[PDB]
Amino acid sequence: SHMGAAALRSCPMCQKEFAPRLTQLDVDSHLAQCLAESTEDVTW
Ligand SMILES: [Zn+2]
Repeated sequence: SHMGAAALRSCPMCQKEFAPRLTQLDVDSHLAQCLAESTEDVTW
């Protein structure tokens, strides 16, 4: 599947950039907390 298993180097959910020191596990770590928050309506 195309839109199934992929790997990103940043967080397009909150427009965040992952540092170079971070590992594959780190990226997924935040990717889970980001989607877990479901807060994509930041109006500040
Ligand atoms: Zn995020």
